[PDB]
Amino acid sequence: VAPTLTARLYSLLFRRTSTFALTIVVGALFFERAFDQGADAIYEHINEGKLWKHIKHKYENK
Amino acid sequence: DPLTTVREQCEQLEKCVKARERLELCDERVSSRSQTEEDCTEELLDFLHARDHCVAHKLFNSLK
Amino acid sequence: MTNIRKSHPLMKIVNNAFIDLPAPSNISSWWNFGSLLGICLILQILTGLFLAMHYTSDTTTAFSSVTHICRDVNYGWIIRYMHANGASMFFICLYMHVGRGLYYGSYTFLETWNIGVILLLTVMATAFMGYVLPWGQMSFWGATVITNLLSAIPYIGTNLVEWIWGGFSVDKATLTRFFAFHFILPFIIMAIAMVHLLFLHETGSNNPTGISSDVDKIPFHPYYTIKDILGALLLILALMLLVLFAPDLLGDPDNYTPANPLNTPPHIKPEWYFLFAYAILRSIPNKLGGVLALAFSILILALIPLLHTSKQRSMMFRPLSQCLFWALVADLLTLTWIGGQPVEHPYITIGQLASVLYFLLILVLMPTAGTIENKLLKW
Amino acid sequence: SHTDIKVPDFSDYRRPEVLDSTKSSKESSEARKGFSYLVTATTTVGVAY
Amino acid sequence: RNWVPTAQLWGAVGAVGLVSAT
Amino acid sequence: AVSASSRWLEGIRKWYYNAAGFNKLGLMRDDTIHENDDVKEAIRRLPENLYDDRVFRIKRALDLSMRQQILPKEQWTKYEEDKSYLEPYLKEVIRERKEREEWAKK
Amino acid sequence: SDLELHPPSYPWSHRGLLSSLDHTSIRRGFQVYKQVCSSCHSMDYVAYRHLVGVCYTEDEAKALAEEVEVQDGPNEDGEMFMRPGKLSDYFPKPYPNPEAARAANNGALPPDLSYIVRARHGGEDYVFSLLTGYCEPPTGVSLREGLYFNPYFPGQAIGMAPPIYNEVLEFDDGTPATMSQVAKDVCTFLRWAAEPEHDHRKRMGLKMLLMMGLLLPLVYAMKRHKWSVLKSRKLAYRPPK
Amino acid sequence: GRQFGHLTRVRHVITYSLSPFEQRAFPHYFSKGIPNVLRRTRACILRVAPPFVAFYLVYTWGTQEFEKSKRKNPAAYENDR
Ligand code: HEC
Ligand code: HEM
Ligand code: HEM
Repeated sequence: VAPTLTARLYSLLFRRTSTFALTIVVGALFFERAFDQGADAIYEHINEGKLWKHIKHKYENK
Repeated sequence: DPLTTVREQCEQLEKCVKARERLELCDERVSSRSQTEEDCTEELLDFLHARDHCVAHKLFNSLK
Repeated sequence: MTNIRKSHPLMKIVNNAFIDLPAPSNISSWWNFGSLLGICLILQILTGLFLAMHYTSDTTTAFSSVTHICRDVNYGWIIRYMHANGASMFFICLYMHVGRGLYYGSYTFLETWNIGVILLLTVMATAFMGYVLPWGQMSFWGATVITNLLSAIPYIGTNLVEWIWGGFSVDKATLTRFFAFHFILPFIIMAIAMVHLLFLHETGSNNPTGISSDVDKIPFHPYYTIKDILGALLLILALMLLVLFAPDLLGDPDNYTPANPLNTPPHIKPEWYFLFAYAILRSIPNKLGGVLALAFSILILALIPLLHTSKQRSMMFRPLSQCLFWALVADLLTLTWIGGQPVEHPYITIGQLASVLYFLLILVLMPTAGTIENKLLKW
Repeated sequence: SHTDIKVPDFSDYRRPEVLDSTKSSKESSEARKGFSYLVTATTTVGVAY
Repeated sequence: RNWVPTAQLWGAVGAVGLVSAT
Repeated sequence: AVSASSRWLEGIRKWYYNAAGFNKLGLMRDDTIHENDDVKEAIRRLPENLYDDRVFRIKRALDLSMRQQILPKEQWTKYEEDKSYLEPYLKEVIRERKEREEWAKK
Repeated sequence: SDLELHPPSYPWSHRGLLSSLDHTSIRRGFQVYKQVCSSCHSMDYVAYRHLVGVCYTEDEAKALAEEVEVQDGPNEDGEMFMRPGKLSDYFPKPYPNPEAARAANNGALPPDLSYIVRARHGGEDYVFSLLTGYCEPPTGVSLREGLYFNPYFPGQAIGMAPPIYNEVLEFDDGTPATMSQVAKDVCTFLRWAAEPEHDHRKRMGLKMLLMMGLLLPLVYAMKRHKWSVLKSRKLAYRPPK
Repeated sequence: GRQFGHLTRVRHVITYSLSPFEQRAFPHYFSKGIPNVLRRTRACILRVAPPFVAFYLVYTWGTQEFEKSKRKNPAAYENDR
């Protein structure tokens, strides 16, 4: 037997609230970045070539 | 160019053809006195409304 | 006691009002509006101060200053929109709080209710001035029309209207005053809210059933803190859905047109929150009769208590009451519809009957229905 | 008299992991705390953002 | 006792919080 | 002269009774009154059985209003059983009051 | 009390919640305003700040900005000796002050286009339908020359010269200048002038929707976690009686 | 004044409750609601729904008229005559 993913997670990080906070601090960081990266991408896909990001080419450095 | 063709198509549909009859009359069925209150606007607006609803959906796939 | 944090500091004991307070178990979701009502007021304040932190209270600049807020200032655009839509939510919430007082008879809390009315009228003053702040065509003409309404008073009125404005029209003086009043009002409001809380803390909440629930109480912290938080999530979701994807939707007035003191508001009208009153007002031919019956629409609330006729402070077990209660809500809906209507026949005759209906429902229908139900139950 | 007492059937409300009339819950529940605190954890982390 | 360990994780948290947050 | 009319109110009464849902909640009319000063005293005069019983039923009913579930069709208060048990108690309470008011005119 | 055919609900590229502005359209439509419109209508809150909002470079718009200050320059603002260079200067006022304006247009006062789409009732649908809407006076009707007849003006009249006609201008790329094709680009540049924040906002809406689709379901859980105690609870009443 | 031990008197009432962790937050998510949501909505609907229905008719009619009377610019009195 092994601990369910949760139980592993539990005994490594949540027993002590100090560890529990730490976790949350670090996940708040990591999560921001993926969310933004993913979420941004998603958005930018829906308006392909509509946004300057897509269009800076025309008048840029010749 | 674009706009001008689509408009016509729009007025070529059975409901455009049908309510253009109220325009057609009024446009000439005005008497001698020319009762200014006889203004043909009402009837025109109707036509225009239906023409444009149509226009918009089709006219859009034609531009840049 | 030793080292029981809460009772140690005396100040901290005063906060256990949100933890160890006995809270009815059974309790519709219409009980979160109170808590939402208070997040609203903090939200506005915050946001507000920020807007006030880059806004100028002059005829020349006001519109410009607003316009600057939502263009060259960083995130000044949401904050402002968030502020505007905020005030729709604060009213939306407001009417939910009262609907519940009406329905479950929470207004049995004589004293707590009274302060509620006071609160309700105090937010109305604030929303009426702030709208003026930007100095848009809509704001400029509605401020004139409404304050001039006051000149209906026979002996004083006229002099009065002029003192309020601080001149013969609504130029600088007027505008600068609203800013200051808008500013401090909400701080005054917060004291009231807290006195309101104070009186309710002596008797507790009422419930759907309409029966004492001391036999069934529950610690506020464990439960209701989660409920409140969730309700706030839902609250914030509605505010941002509206702010982020439908900015002016709700803000009926499109008038982003600096106010030219000689023009035509085709159909000038308060925002949604005040249409009932407006409608109510037009229905009367005479202008003084309209103001009094404008005042009574809103003040009527202070008599509800004295109109209560039944033995069941809870409408829940009373069907005829429920039916008229709802009617008046839909009547109230109907009245708001009139608010954006042209001045004409169709809307006049409709609005007239809706005003009558509205006082009938509160003044005469419901009370009778109360007795009838009580007789049916052999009470 | 107080002995004719019986705790209600809780089967419906309880779950999988701890539903075994005749077995330990100590080697079950370890995780069952972690899942629930996992939801909290997430909630907090998202709200932080 | 357990305070050092706990004060050490509490010190960590504040740190990473500032760093990131700020 | 009420034979037809007042033998038919029982029908609206009966219709009304179950129309007001307290019926369903395990509750009884007496247990639905507004708890004011007269009612309080009245309640305070209830014998232990009578009174513990109201406490249980409101404890049952508020339980249900919390969970939004109605009691079983089998287990619902039947109009024919209208224990107006508070009425007795309530009346005097009132009766004593009115006297006390009246004695206070002059 | 004349019916207004205000109903237009123009198809658009940013009609949708996630739908964003098409700057090429913005770009196009800018030129439209500058050549076809700049003449009588202003845009006061509009700085020369298209750069990133319009895909014009800083060097691009600096230069675009510069010539507008060379010919309409700060000499119409009151910078006696000002010429090319500056970027904080706002779009040049067609006339020194309003009163004039109405004289050049004979009593009418050409509305600042900055907010037009957001100001008047009906947004870029009406603006498009006005410009593209010009039809023959109705049998029996009279018109003062300035009172051209437009099918969507409240009072059923407008003092509006040929807003936009075919081959009025030419775009860099080659976009077919059709009265309407030009209008579609003009409106757009208008939408943006009214609400600069249009794109940020809708991206934000995306992130607020996803987030909220994670917190609403989580926090509901939290709420059942705790409440469970009460909702699962069962009662039992056992009098001595 | 203390709120918790002075609210009321209760005799003879036993209550049985379990912990969150041994339990599930969402037992029959949909099989309970459906029929509960259904059952109370059907007892609401009659009491609630009506006056809103009526408002909708009034809305509909009411706007019809308006557009007629006004659009029917000839409504009041005819042209020919
Ligand atoms: C000078 C000639 C122009 C030019 C180049 C444009 N407009 Fe337009 N416009 C002009 C006048 C004198 C008026 C006043 C009309 C009146 O008071 O009857 C207008 C009006 C408008 C409107 C009408 C809105 C309203 O008042 O309800 C709009 C929407 C408008 N102007 C926009 C507009 C746009 C987008 C233009 C460029 C493509 C444009 N105008 C050109 C005079 C002039
Ligand atoms: C608390 C009750 C409040 C209500 C109901 C309220 C409501 C409003 C409304 C409806 C507007 C009009 C904005 C628009 O539509 O353009 C406004 C504007 C404004 N409010 Fe508030 N507000 C409140 C509190 C405050 C507070 C506490 C402050 C500052 C201390 C404040 C400062 C401002 C300022 C400076 C403006 C002008 C700029 C703008 O229009 O956004 N308000 N408010
Ligand atoms: C600034 C505006 C207001 C704030 C901040 C506010 C706040 C609150 C709060 C936090 C509660 C406790 C939770 C609840 O009962 O929902 C409450 C209850 C109550 N409020 Fe208000 N409220 C406001 C406006 C009003 C108004 C306008 C009224 C009536 C006119 C009112 C009447 C009541 C009543 C009767 C109760 C108690 C009902 C009960 O729970 O039995 N409140 N209020």
